[PDB]
Amino acid sequence: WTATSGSCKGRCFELQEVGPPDCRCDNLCKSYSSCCHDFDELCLKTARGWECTKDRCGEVRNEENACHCSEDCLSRGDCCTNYQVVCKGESHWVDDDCEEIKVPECPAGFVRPPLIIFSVDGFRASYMKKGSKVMPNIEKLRSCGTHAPYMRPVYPTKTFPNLYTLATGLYPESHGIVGNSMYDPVFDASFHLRGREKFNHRWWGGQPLWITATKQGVRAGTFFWSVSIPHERRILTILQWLSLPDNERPSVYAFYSEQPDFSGHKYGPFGPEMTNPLREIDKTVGQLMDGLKQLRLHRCVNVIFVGDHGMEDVTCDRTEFLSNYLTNVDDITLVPGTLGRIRAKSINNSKYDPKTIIAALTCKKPDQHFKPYMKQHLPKRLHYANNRRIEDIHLLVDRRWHVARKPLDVYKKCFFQGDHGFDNKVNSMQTVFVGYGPTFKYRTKVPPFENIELYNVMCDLLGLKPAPNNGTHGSLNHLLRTNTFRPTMPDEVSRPNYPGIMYLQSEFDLGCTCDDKVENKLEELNKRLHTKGSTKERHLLYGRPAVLYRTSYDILYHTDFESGYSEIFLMPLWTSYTISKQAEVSSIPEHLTNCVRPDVRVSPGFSQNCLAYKNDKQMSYGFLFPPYLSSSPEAKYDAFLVTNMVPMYPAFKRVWAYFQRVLVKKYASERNGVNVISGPIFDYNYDGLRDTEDEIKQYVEGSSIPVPTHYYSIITSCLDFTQPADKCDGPLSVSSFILPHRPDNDESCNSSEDESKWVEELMKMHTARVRDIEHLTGLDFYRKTSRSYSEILTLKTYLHTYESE
Ligand SMILES: *[C@@H]1O[C@H](CO)[C@@H](O[C@@H]2O[C@H](CO)[C@@H](O[C@@H]3O[C@H](CO[C@H]4O[C@H](CO)[C@@H](O)[C@H](O[C@H]5O[C@H](CO)[C@@H](O)[C@H](O)[C@@H]5O[C@H]5O[C@H](CO)[C@@H](O)[C@H](O)[C@@H]5O)[C@@H]4O)[C@@H](O)[C@H](O[C@H]4O[C@H](CO)[C@@H](O)[C@H](O)[C@@H]4O[C@H]4O[C@H](CO)[C@@H](O)[C@H](O)[C@@H]4O)[C@@H]3O)[C@H](O)[C@H]2NC(C)=O)[C@H](O)[C@H]1NC(C)=O
Ligand SMILES: O=C(c1cc(OCC2CCOCC2)nc(C2CC2)c1)N1CC[C@@H]2CN(C(=O)c3ccc4[nH]nnc4c3)C[C@@H]2CC1
Ligand SMILES: [Ca+2]
Ligand SMILES: [K+]
Ligand code: NA
Ligand SMILES: [Zn+2]
Repeated sequence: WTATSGSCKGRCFELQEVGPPDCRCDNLCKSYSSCCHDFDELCLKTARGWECTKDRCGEVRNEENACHCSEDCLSRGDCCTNYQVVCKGESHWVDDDCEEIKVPECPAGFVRPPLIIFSVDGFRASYMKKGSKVMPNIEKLRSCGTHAPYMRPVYPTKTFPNLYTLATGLYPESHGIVGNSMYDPVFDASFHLRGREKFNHRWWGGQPLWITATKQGVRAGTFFWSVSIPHERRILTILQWLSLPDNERPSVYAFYSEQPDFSGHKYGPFGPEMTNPLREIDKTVGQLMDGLKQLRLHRCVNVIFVGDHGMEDVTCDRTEFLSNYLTNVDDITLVPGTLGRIRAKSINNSKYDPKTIIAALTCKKPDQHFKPYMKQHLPKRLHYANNRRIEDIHLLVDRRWHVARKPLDVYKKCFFQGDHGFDNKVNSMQTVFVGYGPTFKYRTKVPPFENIELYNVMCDLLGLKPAPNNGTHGSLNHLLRTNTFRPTMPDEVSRPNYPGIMYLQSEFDLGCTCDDKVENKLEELNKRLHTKGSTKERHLLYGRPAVLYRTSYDILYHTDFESGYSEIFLMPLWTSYTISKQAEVSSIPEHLTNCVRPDVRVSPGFSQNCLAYKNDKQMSYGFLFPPYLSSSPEAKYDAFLVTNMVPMYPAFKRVWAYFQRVLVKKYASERNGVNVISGPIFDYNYDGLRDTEDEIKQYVEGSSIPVPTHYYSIITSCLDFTQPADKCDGPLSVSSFILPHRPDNDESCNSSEDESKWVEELMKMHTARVRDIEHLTGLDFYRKTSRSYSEILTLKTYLHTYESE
């Protein structure tokens, strides 16, 4: 109930919300049907429009006007934004040369530079270049401030998941807003764009910026605007709030624009009708900046111009229909469009089988424009699994396409020419970032980065301590002139053992055999020193990884590689080796094909055994350091140590063999040497975090050898490729992956062809940040470099995307 009887007089755009049934005058009241009767008349004035004209100058205050051109307007803080331009001979902000803002130039009483976050829905990254002639204010912010060529949204590249990620620093799986549409089985409730359920606080996890600010005594301007409130009024309201007394004035403000998304959907991302909305967004930016300049705030405020996602060309005829694949199509619920989520229509139907649904959707048509996944098999870089609101069965839809259940859904719902929601690596989904202000750098371009990082930076801009989040705090320090955050490296929790020769061959009863009874003081002091770590500076370029949890592990040295061997998981946590440009690929000799050798430094009790693999009809084994890249016939024997062995399905060995035999050498050739760190990952509960031993769901049959869910590699070289990887003087270059360890290659539709036609594409799909691998393994890489820690943090967040220019 709303008793709409009270009044908005002197309460227009009030900052604290008041409790029903007392009527409301805040910027959200319309959206709750809760405004006082007089809200429109008092708060939403329009008379005379939004601009002063020559003859309105020095007029007598008429309170009915939308904005004022009277003499007192300045000190009332309610001039039209162009007032000083029309009436006092001033220039537009956009026409002034830019001048470095070395320090905040703020009115007396300002305790910190304010922050204004100007967010634009559907603003595709390439609009910065392609619409540059029609957006002169935006181009001035961009070229004078700090900008990235684009910013990576989160998956799915929808409106609510991305806006709430900007607010929280959290993946949608952690913040809970996993789509624009959702079913929560615990609540038995549904979240939709249209309607009231979305207002209930139980949907919204984490801690968004406005709450972080409030709890720490920073005042927040109410972030959200009822859709009917026009843009000009939002700007004037912000400017008016900025005129409040010190004790009442907020420090952080939000403006949201529905454009260009709204038009992008109707006309496609580059439709000729898209010029106008871009012009209009720019004009609004101009009004803000002119408004700030009038208040002498234009060298005081930090302004963020940020998009939630881009926009792709998508039409009704590019729809796949599940009714073309599925016989039981009425027994499923589909969340449709640019992604697919499938569950059973009814939980009482015990004949619903996800396994058979997946198989029926897998590689069925030569040009199929979606791929089905169990959510835990999605590329780990999407971080899209650990939420009860994310259905077990997911469809990754090709860019430019839609998925629907039945054709009736598409014509009883071509209207639209643009959409978004695809894989967040897709170029058309990239969006924008521009920071302008005393705290951002001057005329600086920064590399692309992910939107999950910005919450930390907005917290830094306001002197707040961020709630725990998925950003890597410090990885965006290179955006900022000051207020940087100086993190320390995490402390190593477990130190390694350095075992020597402690066991005799005959103590091993592993069912392993090797043709190695093949016989000198020159090459014997030599093998001793290699086992003591004489070549360790060659293969361990950035120090050993730190183990950040309690465990028992050993460092093992070899001529060609170094490993940290886990006595608990019976395999390395990591294996590190360097392959120079000059290195040679060799094959495994025939006498060594099934050779597995006991490691005399590690107890039988802490070793794998060959018998488990013989018994396990599903499971085979591979090696972390590839025998193909051994430096010499004698060094090759080290690669067959039982301590370099890891469990691998035969289907995954195809993937692994090609990577190790062909790709490593190829990268060394292209990058002038590479350092490689490889290892297993165990993520049975798909939370993106290292499993403890009691979480492991699968072992090699009859043994305690745990089966990894994934294998990672981190491939580092010199950013200046004219220097070799092992003698690099400056910044580094990295690419990494987290390959799912699967008993089949159903994911790759062309897997019956030669590995040369499908493996690299699979790896590219499962590209990863080093930081993703840190979460998954409890390890911390690049501990010993000459580089600044902030720069290392930036490198650890890098994602090699494999999209063109
Ligand atoms: C991205 O960053 C985020 C933030 O840093 C990371 O997520 C954190 O990871 C922590 C480790 O998994 C996790 O810690 C757990 O928290 C439990 C209490 O948590 C509540 O309080 C916080 C603080 O206010 C709150 O934010 C949480 O909010 C979640 O839950 C509500 C729903 O109730 C949602 O609205 C909200 O969106 C959020 O959901 C997300 O997280 C949960 C898990 O917490 C998921 O299940 C959801 O899918 C969703 O993703 C909470 O309200 C605490 O009870 C846990 O402690 C257990 O485990 C420890 C091990 O140390 C042990 O000491 C205890 O015994 C205890 O076990 C008991 O509970 C078990 C489960 O019932 C049971 O089996 C046992 O036998 C015991 O009874 C634990 O410490 C933290 O909550 C989240 N935070 C957030 C915001 O998600 C995320 O990891 C990062 N991602 C990556 C890839 O890096
Ligand atoms: O006020 C907002 C808002 C702005 C915002 O800011 C967060 C800032 C954090 C700091 O960093 C900067 C951001 N956070 C949110 C939610 C997440 C908490 C909402 N909205 C008004 C319009 C409504 C109507 N919508 C639609 O009707 C709609 C719009 C576009 C669509 N595309 N496809 N479907 C669509 C449906 C979208 C819906 C949400 C957007
Ligand atoms: Ca886990
Ligand atoms: K086997
Ligand atoms: Na296949
Ligand atoms: Zn949209």
